[PDB]
Amino acid sequence: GSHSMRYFSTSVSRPGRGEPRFIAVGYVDDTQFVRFDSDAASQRMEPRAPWIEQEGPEYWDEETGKVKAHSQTDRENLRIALRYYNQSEAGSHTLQMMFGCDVGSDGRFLRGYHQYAYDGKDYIALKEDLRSWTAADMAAQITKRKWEAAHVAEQQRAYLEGTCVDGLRRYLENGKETLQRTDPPKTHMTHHPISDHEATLRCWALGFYPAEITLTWQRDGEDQTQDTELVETRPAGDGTFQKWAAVVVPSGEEQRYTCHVQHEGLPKPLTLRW
Amino acid sequence: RFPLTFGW
Amino acid sequence: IQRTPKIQVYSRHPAENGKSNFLNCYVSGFHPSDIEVDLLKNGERIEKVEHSDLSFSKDWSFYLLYYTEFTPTEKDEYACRVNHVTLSQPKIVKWDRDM
Amino acid sequence: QSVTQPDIHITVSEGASLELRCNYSYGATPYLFWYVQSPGQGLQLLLKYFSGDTLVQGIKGFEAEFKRSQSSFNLRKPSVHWSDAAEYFCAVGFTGGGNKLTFGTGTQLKVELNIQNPDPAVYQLRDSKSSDKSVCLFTDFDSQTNVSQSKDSDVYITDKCVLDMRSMDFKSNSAVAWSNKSDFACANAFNNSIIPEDTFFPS
Amino acid sequence: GVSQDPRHKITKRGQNVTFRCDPISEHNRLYWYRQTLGQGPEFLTYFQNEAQLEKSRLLSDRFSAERPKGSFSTLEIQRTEQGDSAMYLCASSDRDRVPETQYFGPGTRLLVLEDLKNVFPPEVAVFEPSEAEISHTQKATLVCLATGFYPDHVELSWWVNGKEVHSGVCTDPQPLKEQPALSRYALSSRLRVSATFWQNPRNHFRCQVQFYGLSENDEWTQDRAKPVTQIVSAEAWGRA
Repeated sequence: GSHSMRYFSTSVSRPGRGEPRFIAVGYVDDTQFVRFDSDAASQRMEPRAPWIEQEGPEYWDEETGKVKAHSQTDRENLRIALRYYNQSEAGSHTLQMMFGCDVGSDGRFLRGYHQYAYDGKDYIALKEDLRSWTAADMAAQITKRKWEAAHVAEQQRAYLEGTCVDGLRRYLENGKETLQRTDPPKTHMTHHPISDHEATLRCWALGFYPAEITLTWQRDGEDQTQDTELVETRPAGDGTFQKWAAVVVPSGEEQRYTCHVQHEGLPKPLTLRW
Repeated sequence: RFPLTFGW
Repeated sequence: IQRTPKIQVYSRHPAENGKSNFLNCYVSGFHPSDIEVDLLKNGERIEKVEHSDLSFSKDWSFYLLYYTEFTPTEKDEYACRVNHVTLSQPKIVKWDRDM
Repeated sequence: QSVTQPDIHITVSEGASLELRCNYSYGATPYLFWYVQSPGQGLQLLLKYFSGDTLVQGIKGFEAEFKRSQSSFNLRKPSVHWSDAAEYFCAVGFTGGGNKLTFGTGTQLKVELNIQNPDPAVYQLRDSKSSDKSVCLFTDFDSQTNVSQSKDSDVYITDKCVLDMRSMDFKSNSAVAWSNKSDFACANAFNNSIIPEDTFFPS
Repeated sequence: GVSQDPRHKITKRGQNVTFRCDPISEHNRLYWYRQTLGQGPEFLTYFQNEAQLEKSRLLSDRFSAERPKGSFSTLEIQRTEQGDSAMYLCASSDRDRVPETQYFGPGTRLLVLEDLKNVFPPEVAVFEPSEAEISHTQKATLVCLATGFYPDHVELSWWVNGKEVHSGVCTDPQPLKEQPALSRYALSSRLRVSATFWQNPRNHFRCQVQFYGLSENDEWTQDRAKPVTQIVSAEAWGRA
């Protein structure tokens, strides 16, 4: 099916507390496999997935050098951003970065992403054409002009279409046992009263992969959002996700409420009735 | 693989 | 700018007393980064705690996952303690077994 | 993840066309360079290409063209000069494998002289006040003449090298030999090597 | 545009070496390379303005490279062995130019020996052209010669009236072995100018041969002159 790979980086400045804490992680569509924490003593890109350990010492020696450059490339980058926004050198700020590639069913390139961020706000983003940019503010238009003096687009464009995709199938085909397969959820319902004739009905669905799932509480063929609480998807830590949907009903009307689960791993959308 | 990085 | 973290407390597997399980405290949609999270047992801080790697969602708000090894009982109090610059006081979310 | 340089040794006549090939693995779109290394000093960059212009015109009359359909970035020069005799390297940087450069196997190129008015001769040069040896000079000889090296233990013979008088546009080959023996004269030094019958000798 | 120091160095096996590289200004990257005799350079490491980012694992830990202040680099290799004797290159780049062009320096050639039982300096002499050339060419071809030196680390240059000239100058691309069964070296050079340039006595001629040999820190144990860095010159005047 459709899968993707993402790379997330985070640099958090700290005045007087040493070099800024740099955290960089590598993400496949919904499974993390590599990480790099600056304050760790190893100072090398450490794996976090079993199937990625096949790559030889050249891979780690390459990925270590490329990201340690990014740490210093972003460390000195903040000292420029403080000048751009005329901030205090004793202030604390955060730098964020993300860019990856999505593919189709048979390995076809689908889309390309590249977006930076400064203190939770966008700074510069590569357009969908991958051959132009979009600066957010006037301070970003300075860097946007640079990165236009150099031909940064066709390097990142050739990367998002190339070594991002060309290296992606190597990751998937190494680990087709764990990534390409989908685990359907384990579904059940609970029952919890609060008064003599009013209770809380919560629909449970546990252990599914990936996280895209739809839950809807319907009453006699009519859906309901009023008096419904739906928490965001939460991870289990092993490679599965969880989500519950809540609805408060008065007593005597429970059998009419229906919980429905729609998920990719299920060939048929589930219909649950208490 | 982790791509390159350019300063501002 | 700032964001208010969303906190959830839950288990990897359904609750079965005596049988080992895992407890997760998920922080989502929050900004800035630097935040302290600890898991408490009946008011006692649990020392052996591991945390997930720092990533962020599409809206640049980070998300983390703190988990640890434990075994549930009938009376014991487990809760997640969170301190953030966006919080004037440390906020605690009680663990409900069938929440 | 490999760089292939098929032409490993080339010797052409001065003034002809020139092409050196450099093929990389059919993978991504990497950085491309062509470096020249003179025998003594370091590497001098000729040209580079990543912008998107398949044809690149570089220094020293060298021009290179990029063909992604063939994955080749071949060096070219319309007419090679006499000074281009050096080792030529094509260097690439594999974009995903870090900014480090991956160098080729190396091409050693030499140029023979397209001589116009051959006039072979042998001269015995003046011995200075600070030596005991008489030296000899084989000059103005045709390019394709190969000098058989000396077999007598006390005689040294050199390989040919070319001088260019830039002012008058005159090119001539040269070959020097010398010995310290008293019974040695320059007319009886190149008997080991093949000399043209019309080679002039001093009277 | 890179500047390296030194160019030629010679040591006994099992000791440490140290060279410097002063790359271009406003360039924040520095790649070290090792080139064997007549082959593609081998990658060593590269920096980004502060510290070492990648190092070849196929190189032992006794290879030490550091760029502390981000302007110049330092290189240190311990326990010298003949298997490491090669030319070592220093290059710089910008990381802001997308083609990421690397510009190399003049390099530094390393030669390791098991013992310094081979160091002999050259002797230089100049030879004047015979009239048979002038009687037939109206131009004079001079010769400079190197006799019995070791090793093949020389830089030959010519000087007419105190200024280096390159028109009509040819030199052997490689020095030879005077004892091809072992082995002091020898080199040849020639210089050709017109008869009026030659038959005028005022024109000055000097054969400059700067030899890269021993330094002042070296200790000389033989009962002879120390073969230190020397520029052995031999001159000649024009003749009537």
